[PDB]
Amino acid sequence: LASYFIGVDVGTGSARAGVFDLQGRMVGQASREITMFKPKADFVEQSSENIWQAVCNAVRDAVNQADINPIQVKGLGFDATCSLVVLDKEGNPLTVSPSGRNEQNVIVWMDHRAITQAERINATKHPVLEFVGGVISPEMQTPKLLWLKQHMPNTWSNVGHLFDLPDFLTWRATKDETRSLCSTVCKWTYLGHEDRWDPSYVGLADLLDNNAAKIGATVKPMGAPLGHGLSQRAASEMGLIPGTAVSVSIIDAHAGTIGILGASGVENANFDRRIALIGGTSTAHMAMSRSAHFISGIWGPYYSAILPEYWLNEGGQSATGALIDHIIQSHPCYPALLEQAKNKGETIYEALNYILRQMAGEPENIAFLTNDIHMLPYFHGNRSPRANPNLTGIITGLKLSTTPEDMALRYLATIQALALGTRHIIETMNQNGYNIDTMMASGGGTKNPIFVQEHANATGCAMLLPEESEAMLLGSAMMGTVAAGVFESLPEAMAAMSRIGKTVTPQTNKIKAYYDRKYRVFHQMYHDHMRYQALMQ
Repeated sequence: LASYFIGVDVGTGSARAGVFDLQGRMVGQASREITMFKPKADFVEQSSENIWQAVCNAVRDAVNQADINPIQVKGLGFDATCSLVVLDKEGNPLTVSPSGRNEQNVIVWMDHRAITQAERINATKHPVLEFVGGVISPEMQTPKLLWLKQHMPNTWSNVGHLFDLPDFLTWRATKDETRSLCSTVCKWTYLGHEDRWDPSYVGLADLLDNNAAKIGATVKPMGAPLGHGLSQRAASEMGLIPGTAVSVSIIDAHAGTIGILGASGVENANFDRRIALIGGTSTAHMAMSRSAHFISGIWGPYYSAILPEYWLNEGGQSATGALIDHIIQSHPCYPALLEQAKNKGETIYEALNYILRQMAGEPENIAFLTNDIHMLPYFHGNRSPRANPNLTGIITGLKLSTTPEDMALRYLATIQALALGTRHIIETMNQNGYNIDTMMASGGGTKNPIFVQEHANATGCAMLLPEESEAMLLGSAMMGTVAAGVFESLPEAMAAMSRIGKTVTPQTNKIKAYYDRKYRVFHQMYHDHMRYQALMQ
């Protein structure tokens, strides 16, 4: 009878579940919001218990909407943000917060409390650092563990488990404490090529104690089955069958890569020329090679972090969809425009795109609208390729005017700034072993025609959109098929369960030259920022 597979994806704001058939088509889906806590600037927290319930509720819902018998679900995969879950000796939520509330036991990925620690770690120039592009980010795990040790010794003395969020999800579902290569290698300095933690690697030697206690010391590749399927409790909690295969966990951006990067063309995907652009709240820029490439300001090279025998170079932008939405929803004209959008059966993006079109006189003139309006998009710092979490945003060409036209121009400027940041990342990869001329893109941005076309225009790269845009849900379900033994490797699941839905190419030379000039201003703004800093010193 028909088999189905479930992908679960816990993002920044919400946990999603998706039910997929063997073709990779989505037959059921659901979402559940998750609580966020912001004690003070730079602090961002969540709750593991709250996350797990959102997951279980979302899954029961997606199954019920697919209208299938739970006996039909053969596998699950779990993916999550690279956030830090903290549990005590008995395994319950243990506080990580200035609030002191144990409910707040998750340090979200975007949290920047540990900038100072990252600086300290970086000062050591220890060997494991070359695999994070030479500069460790406060957003990664070990700087946050160094932060916990120093500020909250109370919590530190009572810790039993330290889980990357996806490994937490997987543990709660199977009891297996086995950790993934993805999360450990990318965010914990585990050596994928030497298959071991580096003892020499900072003031966290105690984590190495009891061999395999707090941080885990059994590590496997994605697609390998965990424990013996869903525990009876977890199964009960999600409305599924005990023993259902569960894959080793994976980080969200990385799930999205499995979900789209392997799509055949129309002819094997060619990684030398194809980058994964995994969008959402933030964006990951994923490229893989058989050879190691060390690249300043880009994480990796990470051996076997996604695909066996591939080195992953991972860049990113910390605020992409989050920046666009901030710029949109921050504007005084937002509520009124949204109201007319609904009246016309439109999204706010469609309403803004309409304004752009009208202002431009012709669609091909839209990009020029921001000739005198520029943005440096480093609102939450820059991850790649500058690797500096202290950078901030700049907008120019501001006027007293508060109209839907102003709002639309600033929205466009935001889109182009993000596209130019993407160009910077791509150019950096092409300077370090790649020949990227194509982006496989996922995320909600890909439903916005102007987002997509200007990314193609600014970068000079074709934009390929998947048939199924929910790339992270799909990727995690694909892992499920591999743990259930329905496909023998990720590569073949990727091939059978994902395909191209749309190809959008760069437009004219005039438009390209415009972006070349915008790109000069983009780079100049960074140097101007550094000069202001110098002058103030």
